[PDB]
Amino acid sequence: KLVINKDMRTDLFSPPN
Amino acid sequence: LETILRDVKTAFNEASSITLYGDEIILVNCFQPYNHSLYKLNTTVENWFYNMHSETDGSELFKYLRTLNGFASTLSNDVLRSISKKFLDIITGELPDSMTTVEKFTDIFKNCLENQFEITNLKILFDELNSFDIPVVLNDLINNQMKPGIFWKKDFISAIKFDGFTSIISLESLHQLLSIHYRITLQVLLTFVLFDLDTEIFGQHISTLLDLHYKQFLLLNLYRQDKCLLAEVLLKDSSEFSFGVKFFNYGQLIAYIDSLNSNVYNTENSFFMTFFRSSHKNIRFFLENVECEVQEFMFAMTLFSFDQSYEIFQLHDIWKDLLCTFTVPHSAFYYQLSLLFDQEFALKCISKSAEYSLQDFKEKQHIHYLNLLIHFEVLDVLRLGHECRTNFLQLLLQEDIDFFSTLLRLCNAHSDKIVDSILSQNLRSCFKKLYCFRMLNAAAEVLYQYILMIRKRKCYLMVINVLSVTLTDLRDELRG
Amino acid sequence: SNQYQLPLNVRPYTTTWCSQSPSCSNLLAIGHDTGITIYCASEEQTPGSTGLTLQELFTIQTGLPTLHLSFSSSCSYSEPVYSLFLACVCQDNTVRLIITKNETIITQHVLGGKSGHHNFVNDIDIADVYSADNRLAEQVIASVGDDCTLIIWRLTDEGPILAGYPLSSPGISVQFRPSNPNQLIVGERNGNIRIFDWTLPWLLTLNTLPLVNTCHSSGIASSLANVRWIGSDGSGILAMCKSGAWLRWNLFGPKNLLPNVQGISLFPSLLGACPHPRYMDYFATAHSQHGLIQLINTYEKDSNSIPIQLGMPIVDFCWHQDGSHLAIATEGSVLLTRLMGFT
Amino acid sequence: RQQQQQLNHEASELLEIAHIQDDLLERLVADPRIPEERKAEIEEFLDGPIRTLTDLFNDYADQANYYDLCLLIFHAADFHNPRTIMDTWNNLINQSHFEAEQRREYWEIVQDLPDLPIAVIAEPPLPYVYVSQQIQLIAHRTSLDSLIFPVNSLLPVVCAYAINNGQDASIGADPCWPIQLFLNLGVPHALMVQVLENVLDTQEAPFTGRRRKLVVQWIAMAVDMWVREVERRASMSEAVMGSWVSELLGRADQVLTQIAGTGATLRGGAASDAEEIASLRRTVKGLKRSVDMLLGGEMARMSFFR
Repeated sequence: KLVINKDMRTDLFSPPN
Repeated sequence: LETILRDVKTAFNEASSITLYGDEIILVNCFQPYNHSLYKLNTTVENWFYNMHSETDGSELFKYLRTLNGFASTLSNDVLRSISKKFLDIITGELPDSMTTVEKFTDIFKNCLENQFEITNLKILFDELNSFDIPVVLNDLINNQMKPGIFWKKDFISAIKFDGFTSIISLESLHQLLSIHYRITLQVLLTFVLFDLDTEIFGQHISTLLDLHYKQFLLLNLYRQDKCLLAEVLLKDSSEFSFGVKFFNYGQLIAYIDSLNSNVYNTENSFFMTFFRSSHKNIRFFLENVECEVQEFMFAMTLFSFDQSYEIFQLHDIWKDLLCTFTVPHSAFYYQLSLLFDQEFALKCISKSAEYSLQDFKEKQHIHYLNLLIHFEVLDVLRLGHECRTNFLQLLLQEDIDFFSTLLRLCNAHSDKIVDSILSQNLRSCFKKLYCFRMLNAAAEVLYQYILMIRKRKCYLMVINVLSVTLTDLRDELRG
Repeated sequence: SNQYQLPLNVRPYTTTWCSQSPSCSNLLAIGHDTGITIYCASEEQTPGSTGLTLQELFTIQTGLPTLHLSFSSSCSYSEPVYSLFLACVCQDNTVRLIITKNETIITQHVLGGKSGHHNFVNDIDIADVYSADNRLAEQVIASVGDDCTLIIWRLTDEGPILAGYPLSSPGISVQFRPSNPNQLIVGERNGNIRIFDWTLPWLLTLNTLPLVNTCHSSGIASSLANVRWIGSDGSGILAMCKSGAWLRWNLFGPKNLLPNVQGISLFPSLLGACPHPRYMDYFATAHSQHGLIQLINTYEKDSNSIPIQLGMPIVDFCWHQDGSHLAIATEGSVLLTRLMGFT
Repeated sequence: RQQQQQLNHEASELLEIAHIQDDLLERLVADPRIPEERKAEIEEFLDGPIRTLTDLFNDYADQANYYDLCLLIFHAADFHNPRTIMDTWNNLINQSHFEAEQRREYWEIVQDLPDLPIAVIAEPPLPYVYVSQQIQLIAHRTSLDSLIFPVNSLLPVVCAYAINNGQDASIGADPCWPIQLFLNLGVPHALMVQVLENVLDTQEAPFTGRRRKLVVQWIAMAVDMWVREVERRASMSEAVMGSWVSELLGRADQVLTQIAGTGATLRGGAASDAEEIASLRRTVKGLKRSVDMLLGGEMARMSFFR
């Protein structure tokens, strides 16, 4: 079961908080 | 897209400030970087174009143009396009040179204009038209306003370095001028097809106009097809001004644009077709159009980049290959085409050339033909041909080896030295014995005996039948 | 739907019913890479779903591709023997008239080279013209091409008469007016639409380009796909753009100032519209690339009717004269499909 | 047996996903272009229970442009989407080509005296070699039976790359290298020729004009291997090919005749490939001969002694 969702992710190249 | 593009453009173009480029050039700088608007002083004709529904007064030529536009503006775009096309057709010969002018105009009328306008507006136009001294006004329009000046160089500051700004401003300005010219020229030509204007008196003007319209169309087409390329060919046209230009006032700018106009209306076509080839779709209109020996070959190579191409080429008589072919100058051409499409066109051309011709060339052609046929008889033909490079044939037959066997069987049936020996050797290189036997039709017997040195019975039997001492021996062996 | 296979090595280019001649209206021709094939449509018992089946009659070999195809009124049947007259375009850029008795080509006329079109030929059509005494006086073929030329080729009693006319742009379609062979219509790629009296400037020129409703922008390049007359007196003109935009004008009463009606197909129409032979307000258009066919009603009765969707590209299509059947050539076949509503 | 297989199947699928997740985590931690702050966050969410294939793709494999692992994910998920698959193949080819060019440049600077960019560890394979290494690594992991190897779409793309990036004789590569690759990988010979036929008929760029010369050379090489295979399989059984292959070679000969003619009349001078094409004609005829003999009866008599 795979579902691509380019819309809302988490910037892999920016730190958190 | 239409709407967003328009809005984005509009936004990008929001005005911010004025810059006086040069001494006197009005420039506006826009909100979006890399976006500027130049405001250009209009020429006479441009003033007429931009002020049809205004100019209280105006010269005779203006009033004439205004009335022509008064009629032409009631026609629709499809109609006008079909008329433009027909005017191209007169130059291209799609409307045969055999026809009289009156006949081409009649063709045009019936196909494009009949039932496509209000007779009331025709009457309005005819009436207004009768006030003008037409030869004089047309003279002034063609020979003064539209056909530009012979230059003894009038200082278009030669640019030392490419100036992208003046480049795009020049091209856009040229495009505006020629678009306006195009609309005028088309409206006048229109008046020439609608009314009984002596096709002899005005013969010169008509042919000039059809010549000018055509050039206009071409340029405008190229403009929207590939601006960069158009600019590049249009500035590498002028030698001393290869890099570009600088202008510091409106006179210098107008004069430069006019200069380019001259270039268009008068070495250009060749430089540009050449640069291009080194816009696929347009050059079709413009190889049907702009082509009408050299034009023939151009049409060929263009229509190839297939039936039309091959036909034209034969009837008459990537860049590196083309150069090589030109240096050679039929065989070379077909070989090149085949290589370039390597498909139907290719194969056909190659086969035709090979046929028309009939060590290196021969071998290559043969191999190509055989491969194409085996991919789509040919074997036997090529073989008998070459027989009438042996190792080459050995390799070809090596590739051949079921279809090959069938072909061989067919050849043997038809028959009922070197070739025979080569075949025997290849076969010697159940299945094997059978093939050997079939071909030799002693060799058969020898091979069978060697293999034998159910199966036994079959072999002995086959041997006995073929022979019909040996028989007695075989019988004794089978009985023992 | 019933499906009838074309021969395995036959690539179709064009499909047309012999509606032009009532004696032969069950004849179907497929122009392909080696000639023109003739089929017959018959009412089987079938189920009266598709109460119509296709019988392949024969194949006329020509040896080269056939791109456009038109029957003439001169077609006839005899017992059996078919007497055919076909106008078509070949790979050598010639325009030809081929006259046959069944598969055997008994006669052939060829117009080509420099005397012919000087570029690619985009369209052809044919009509029979009779004198006052009513013998066959002339057969007239009209054709348009990329050489900015329209050619009228008349074959008369004392022989051929050729005439060329210049165009402002490449000719992309041409069709004589129904019930009036004295008039015809020519289409230019640029959107110009010519009405022409060849017996004679030419009478009238409309244009679809500047008329696009622009409520929805039809786009930068809306090259004219097709213009066809509608009605049996040729009372109307229909034009269709590649974009799917279409427009209809009528020709009778009073004064006129704009096209009478306008719309847009759900999809692009590379092949253009094929107007219904019985219902003026209706025409068919294909999305040839995905193999769908939309049916459009000019007075908006339609509300997006797509009776036909194949899972394959459509090469060409045409109405059977009865108005309920459709013949469609795809890349490897021809389908006969019956829409129950039109019966 | 049913209860055993259902568990062996659940463990096989979860093990396939787990290996993907492990390959990701390792690569992300080691990647120089990933900030340390993010790596600790990646290690927290991937070094634990096994995640869904959606998350692995969206939150990690797609964000870091690890297109090879994206393809393995489309395989594990039975992902039916040819267009996305081919988009991922196109990105993987281009990414690898740019990386190989970069390493050859760094090398040429060492062999000339220059200094590399700071923090760059100093004869790396030509780009087409590193590209086909990437295709092999995936193929062995997915077994070629996957929907990430639609040869009808993937072979033309690889052939397109070879043309549009000069991975041909100019740099010392075998011009047939795309064909060699997919044959050794185990694509059946008939399927290769079948695709190559479609490449030659439709004339999609770059397979147009005189570059169809190269398409014909690929067909020649594929059919040649096919013939050798049939001859080998016949000797094997002593101890399919249709007429369409023969027709295909005839059309191929016509394409070569057309290309040579066009080459002889080119503006600037005749083409230099005259004898090169004459050779290809001979090879093609030889293959049509062999194929014609096999089709004609010599294929049903392969197990028989001659």
